[PDB]
Amino acid sequence: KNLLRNALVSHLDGTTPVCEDIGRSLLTYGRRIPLAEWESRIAEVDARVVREVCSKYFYDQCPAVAGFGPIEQLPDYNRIRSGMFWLRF
Amino acid sequence: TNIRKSHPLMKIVNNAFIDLPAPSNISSWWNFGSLLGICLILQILTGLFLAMHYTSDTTTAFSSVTHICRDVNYGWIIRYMHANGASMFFICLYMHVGRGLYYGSYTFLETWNIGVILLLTVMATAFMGYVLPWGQMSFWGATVITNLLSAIPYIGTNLVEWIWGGFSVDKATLTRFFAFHFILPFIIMAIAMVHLLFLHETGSNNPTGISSDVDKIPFHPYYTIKDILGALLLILALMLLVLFAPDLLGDPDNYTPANPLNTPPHIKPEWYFLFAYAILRSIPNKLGGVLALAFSILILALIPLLHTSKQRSMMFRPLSQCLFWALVADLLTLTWIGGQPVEHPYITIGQLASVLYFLLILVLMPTAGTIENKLLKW
Amino acid sequence: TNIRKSHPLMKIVNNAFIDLPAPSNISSWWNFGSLLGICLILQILTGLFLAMHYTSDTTTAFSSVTHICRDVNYGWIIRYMHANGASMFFICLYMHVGRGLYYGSYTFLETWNIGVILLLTVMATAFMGYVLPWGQMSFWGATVITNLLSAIPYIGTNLVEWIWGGFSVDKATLTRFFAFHFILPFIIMAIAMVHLLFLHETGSNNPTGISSDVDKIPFHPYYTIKDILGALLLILALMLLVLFAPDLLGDPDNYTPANPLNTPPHIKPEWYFLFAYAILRSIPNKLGGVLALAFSILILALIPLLHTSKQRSMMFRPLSQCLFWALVADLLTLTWIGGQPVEHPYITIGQLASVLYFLLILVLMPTAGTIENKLLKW
Amino acid sequence: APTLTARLYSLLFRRTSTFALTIVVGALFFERAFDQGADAIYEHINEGKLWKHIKHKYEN
Amino acid sequence: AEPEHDHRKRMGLKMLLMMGLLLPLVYAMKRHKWSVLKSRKLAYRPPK
Amino acid sequence: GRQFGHLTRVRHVITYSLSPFEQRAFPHYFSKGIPNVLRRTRACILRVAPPFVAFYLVYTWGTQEFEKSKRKNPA
Amino acid sequence: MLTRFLGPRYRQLARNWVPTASLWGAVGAVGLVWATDWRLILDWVPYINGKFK
Amino acid sequence: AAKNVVSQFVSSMSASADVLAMSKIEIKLSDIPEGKNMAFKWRGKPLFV
Amino acid sequence: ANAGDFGGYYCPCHGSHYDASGRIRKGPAPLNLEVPSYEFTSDDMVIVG
Ligand code: HEC
Ligand code: HEC
Ligand code: HEC
Ligand code: HEC
Ligand SMILES: C/C=C(C)/C=C/C=C/[C@H](OC)[C@@H](C)[C@@H](OC)[C@@H](C)CCc1oc2c(O)c(OC)cc(OC)c2c(=O)c1C
Ligand SMILES: C/C=C(C)/C=C/C=C/[C@H](OC)[C@@H](C)[C@@H](OC)[C@@H](C)CCc1oc2c(O)c(OC)cc(OC)c2c(=O)c1C
Ligand SMILES: COC1=C(OC)C(=O)C(C/C=C(\C)CCC=C(C)C)=C(C)C1=O
Ligand SMILES: COC1=C(OC)C(=O)C(C/C=C(\C)CCC=C(C)C)=C(C)C1=O
Ligand code: FES
Repeated sequence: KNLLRNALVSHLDGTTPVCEDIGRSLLTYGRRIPLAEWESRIAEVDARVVREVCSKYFYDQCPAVAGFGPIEQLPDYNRIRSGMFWLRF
Repeated sequence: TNIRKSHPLMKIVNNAFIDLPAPSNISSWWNFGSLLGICLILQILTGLFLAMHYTSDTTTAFSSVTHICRDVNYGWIIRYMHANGASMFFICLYMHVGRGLYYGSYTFLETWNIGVILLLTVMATAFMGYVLPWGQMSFWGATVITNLLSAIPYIGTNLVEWIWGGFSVDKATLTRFFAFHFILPFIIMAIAMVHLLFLHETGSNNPTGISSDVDKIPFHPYYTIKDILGALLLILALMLLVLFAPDLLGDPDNYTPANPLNTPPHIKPEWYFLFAYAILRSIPNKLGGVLALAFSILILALIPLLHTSKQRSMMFRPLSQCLFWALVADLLTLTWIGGQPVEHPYITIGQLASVLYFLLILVLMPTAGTIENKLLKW
Repeated sequence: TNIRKSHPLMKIVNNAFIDLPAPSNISSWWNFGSLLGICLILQILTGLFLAMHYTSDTTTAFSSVTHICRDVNYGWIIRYMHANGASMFFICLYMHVGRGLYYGSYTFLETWNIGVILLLTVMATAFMGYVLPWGQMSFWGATVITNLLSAIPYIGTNLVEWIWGGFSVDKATLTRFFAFHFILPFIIMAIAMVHLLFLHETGSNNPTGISSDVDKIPFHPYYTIKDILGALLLILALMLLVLFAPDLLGDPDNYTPANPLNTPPHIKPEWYFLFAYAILRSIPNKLGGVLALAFSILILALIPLLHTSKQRSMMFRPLSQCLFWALVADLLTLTWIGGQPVEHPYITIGQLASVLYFLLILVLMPTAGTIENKLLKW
Repeated sequence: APTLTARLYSLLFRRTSTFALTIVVGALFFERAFDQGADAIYEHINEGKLWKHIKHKYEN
Repeated sequence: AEPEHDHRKRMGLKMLLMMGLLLPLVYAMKRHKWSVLKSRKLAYRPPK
Repeated sequence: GRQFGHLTRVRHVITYSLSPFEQRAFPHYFSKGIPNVLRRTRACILRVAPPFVAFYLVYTWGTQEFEKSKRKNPA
Repeated sequence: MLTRFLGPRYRQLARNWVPTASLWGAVGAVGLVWATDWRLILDWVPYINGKFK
Repeated sequence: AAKNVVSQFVSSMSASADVLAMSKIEIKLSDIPEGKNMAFKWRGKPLFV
Repeated sequence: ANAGDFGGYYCPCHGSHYDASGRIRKGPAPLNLEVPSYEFTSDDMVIVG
């Protein structure tokens, strides 16, 4: 949470990143979402939310995988798929 | 840092069964290795539960085996699982050797040579096992096969009487054959590990006989799942035999108790000895017949020295493919002759098949490999 | 580039027996590990040659053992080598455990924990072995020790009858005990290898309990030759017993055939069970007595959690030295009581010795270690 | 999201413990239903014949 | 000769029916995993 | 998995050794050997012996007490 | 002495693993009951009835 | 299938058809004098009259 | 028979003292000795089981 407040605020620092954010946000959200709203959205996140929201996207889902270079030891896809759940849980 | 990768015991399991680089490539003919392991532990497990009720005395040995089959809760499945698993052990052995012969896998000298020891050890184990229920085939089986040693000049007689316990097959013979038959599968199990140890040094061969490092896949999950399927087919093949035809592959004569005064008219080996039996009796000489028998299995150790071909596998070698199948069909011929009495057509064609067995491996297959080299301008 | 160093089989031998870095330092108390191996193969070899002539039926089992001792060429040495080797196996076990306890070798958790399994397995093996000749001690030995399971609530009775083969010790009991007693030494042998595998990970401890990497010597020729000498002392100790006093460590009552109607007046364990026997019967309760017996050997697995001392070895720990010897002498006391009848002075002093056994390990030795820490300003 | 393999996965298969629980509960009710069926097939293909069908001839 | 006769044929029918479930099911399990390899596509893209 | 050349770090230590064929197996075997065993015995007797005499006393008393108890006198 | 593992994070970590450890017990209980044909418990189960009446 | 082979194998160690259901024993009462325990065999395990 | 300190029975295995009722009094054993099903046919014979 703290890392994200620090990233958000440290990013919106200069005319250029703020101008980008005005421009981009009006294309994507249709508003500017003010800094105090993000903080409200960040503050709501606790451990239960992280467990819920990560499970939703990560747990037992098929990854897309891209490999370039000396990749003989890159695990087989079945074994990457198997890394997406836990037998203990 | 993985628990699977660095724990001193799991290390061994991981580098054999999980992370082991295996060819993308290996067919159903590669299933027989794991199937031999399944066969080994099946025979160990049933054999243990049979040993819990078997008595190794001549007066009582037949009675204990039938006590198993009638009185012991589910003693019948255990007994006939054991009996048909021994035959399953031989079907898998022969497939496994033939695969090795075809695909040039014998070029792994140590793996192959240990394999030859494994064949001889499992043959000697299963001979002993058949002696145990003390039927008619048990007794004369014990008589003939022990007497093969009597062909060693000067000391052979002393040797046969040394393993017998006296001048004839007796009380002493059966009690030690139980002891020898108990331990030898565990010795086999230890040699199976050394077999695997020498193999892992190179990894597997494949259908093409071309090096497959360019395209290895992890043993798990691919060959773990292909092995499970293959084992489930082995269970079908076994459980068809015990549950629908328990005595198809055995002899009815082993259901009469042993009798030292009468050898039966019809006597043949267990099906899986019939080719070697046919070879030995094709020679009307004592020393030559047993020397041919020894040579019929010990020949496999010469096969690497006789590989002439510039290719490893028989996949791209049609002349060799033909002569391989002539070898299988000739072996099928020899097991047919083994099944028949020593009378007119059978004596000659069995003699010719014996000659062809040795001529194919020694002369005809090495020459085929040279011709095939010359045809590819090699 | 050495053949000894790179050959996949000799590799294993070299890294265990030849080039293995070992402390400059380790005394005669380190000889017992190899001696246990010698004991294991001695028992395997004699046990095999006894199995060649032994029959596992109740009618004939006593007769076969005496057939070995009278009729079988040199059957008597084999039988009593086996008998006294089993006692040799126990002398070496107890020395080996005590060495480990004294020198803090239990801090190798896996090596030690496997060692505890090895103790329990060799105890169960030797119980089975004693059942086999079907003397009076064989039968009631089989009765009492199997019945320990009947103390497990709800299912204990079903379990005892499950391993018996029926409502009493019988035909079924002896045939399976031969089978269980045959295989278990090979299972032991396999666990002895895993024991060694976990050990080689750290190498050996030494008398000082201080790390010895600063002064390692090659296993060969130093500990190859020290092991040979040690084995030649083991042969003396064994061959003194078989050739001058074959029955000193056994029971005369096992020379009368088994009799289900009469338990003898005098009955005691084999000498090497006497301490644990003394512990169980010091408690006038069924469940508590067997729980104490289990706890008397399973306690060794708690010893690592109770090590308070800032030093590994007892060499520089005089309070602990005293209390170690109190433990040995108390164990010597418990084997004396085990030998005596359940009557006036013996009941109480055996109860007090039982309490002292558990108080020494649980309370008194951990407290000694703390005091010793405080005295060195640690 | 109406579909039944989906709700099977959502409620029972997603977690490995629930997956194991649904297998063991599944194995109990299979053993009954299969042994019920396979005996009833074997008994029907051997219409009289067995001592279960002979039973009533020799009395109570 | 064979008092087990009726019991072995009962277990046989169970064996055949079980195997008629398990053989296609384990086959599908093995095919499902081998999917990734059996449908894989290779391209060779050397320089210049 | 431990090998010479990989064990630990040691600096500044010289070791002088002689060949087995240059030297005696039993250099001064009784002259130095006996004084040593006595020294080793003295070092450990107070730690090893007193539990075993404590066994010995309880042994001697226990056997005696059991013997005497299975006799009567005035009855 | 085990005081390393006592604090707010380990309290949360235990709480997370509780439904799982409960379900693994529920797996094992039924599995023991099924393997042994535990007569005491299976008499309750309304369709699994090998004993008549 | 695992349940079945494992149970069948487990069942082979337990009491066979060879040993089930044992019978009564008749003992004459006046054959023992007043103050003695007499050691008979019944069901394989000793009976004390 | 006729051993131990309550005039009945002594088991020499771990020091069980039974009386002439068959009841456990001293030592480890949890329960009194197994009373069988029996009857007297009149007063000459006893049949047990
Ligand atoms: C006389 C030859 C021979 C005999 C008999 C033999 N092996 Fe092999 N085995 C080989 C060879 C050669 C290979 C290597 C095959 C390859 O890579 O193509 C091998 C491979 C295997 C494999 C792994 C790969 C595979 O082919 O499935 C296993 C497992 C196996 N052996 C175990 C056994 C067991 C168990 C026995 C019976 C005790 C046995 N073998 C009998 C020669 C044999
Ligand atoms: C733990 C001991 C044990 C082990 C291990 C063992 N068996 Fe046996 N085997 C027996 C006993 C006992 C019998 C006698 C009962 C019988 O005839 O089926 C026997 C019987 C046999 C028979 C005769 C079958 C018959 O009844 O016609 C053969 C053949 C056989 N064994 C081969 C094998 C093979 C092959 C192996 C694996 C290398 C093996 N056994 C493992 C104890 C063992
Ligand atoms: C309950 C403890 C325990 C038992 C029982 C035990 N071990 Fe060990 N063993 C150890 C420990 C701990 C070591 C390490 C000793 C050290 O380095 O000081 C060890 C060391 C050894 C060694 C090599 C070094 C040495 O001490 O000589 C061998 C060999 C050995 N064990 C084999 C065996 C055999 C064989 C058995 C009997 C089957 C066995 N052990 C029983 C715990 C035990
Ligand atoms: C190959 C089978 C075999 C092996 C291995 C074996 N034994 Fe035995 N053992 C026997 C037989 C048979 C007897 C019965 C003959 C006899 O009483 O001496 C026996 C007897 C015994 C006896 C009773 C000795 C007596 O006569 O009073 C003991 C104790 C014993 N074994 C312990 C061991 C121990 C400890 C081991 C090693 C862990 C072992 N045995 C290895 C087969 C074996
Ligand atoms: C302690 C000493 C031991 C264990 C010595 C072991 C020697 C073992 C051998 O080598 C491993 C051996 C089994 C192997 O020969 C190569 C076989 C293929 C031999 C095949 C074989 O079977 C027969 C058989 O089964 C019979 O009974 C039904 C009767 C037989 O005559 C009529 C024979 C027979 O004439 C032959 C050649
Ligand atoms: C298939 C089932 C099996 C193999 C079960 C095996 C259990 C094995 C045990 O654990 C390994 C066991 C051997 C071990 O207990 C910890 C011993 C130290 C027990 C010591 C022991 O000996 C006795 C004995 O020898 C006797 O005869 C002469 C008679 C006995 O009563 C009078 C005893 C006895 O009362 C005890 C406690
Ligand atoms: C590199 O090729 C390999 C295979 O691929 C075809 C296998 O399938 C197996 C599996 C073998 C088993 C289960 C038998 C184990 C034998 C004993 C005595 C425990 C092994 C080891 C192997 O090395
Ligand atoms: C690092 O310490 C070691 C010793 O130094 C005290 C030994 O002396 C031995 C020698 C042990 C032998 C001969 C027994 C082998 C057992 C079996 C089952 C084959 C080993 C292995 C060891 O690791
Ligand atoms: S068996 Fe009677 S006192 Fe233990």
